[PDB]
Amino acid sequence: SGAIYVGNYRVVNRHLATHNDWANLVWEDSSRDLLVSSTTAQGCDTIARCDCQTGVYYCSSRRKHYPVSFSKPSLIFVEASEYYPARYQSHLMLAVGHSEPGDCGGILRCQHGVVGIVSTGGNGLVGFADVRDLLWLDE
Ligand SMILES: COc1ccccc1CC(=O)N1CCC[C@H](C(N)=O)CC1
Ligand SMILES: [Zn+2]
Repeated sequence: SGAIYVGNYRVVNRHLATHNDWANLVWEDSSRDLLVSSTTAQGCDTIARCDCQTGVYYCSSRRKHYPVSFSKPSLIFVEASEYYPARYQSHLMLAVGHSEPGDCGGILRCQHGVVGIVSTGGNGLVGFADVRDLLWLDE
């Protein structure tokens, strides 16, 4: 689990969004595993606007942060799960690192701010949904 709180927005994995997220929906994209909802309180986070390919993510299944080198956001095949049919997930970045299903929502950051959130993984890989292209989160 986990979320990004920026301005009056909450960014979560679409497959983990709550009834309240859907009732206050701003935008969602099943191909990216992202959902953004509106909030009343001002958020705690800043979004990176950069091309970094190194950063640090939080891994809840180890209670630790790990440094990672990750690929540029791209269209990557993701196998069927309880949450989605087999499909290409867009704006996804892969890295070598530990992840388990409950790790979704962990934040990846670089020196500029929040880069994205854990969305996929397995077999020593971890995949992050990028949010750096969502310029409207900043206003
Ligand atoms: C952290 O992810 C993993 C880690 C280890 C093993 C498996 C996973 C992947 C995983 O749990 N899912 C469920 C959530 C949907 C996701 C997606 N974004 O399409 C792909 C499949
Ligand atoms: Zn950066």
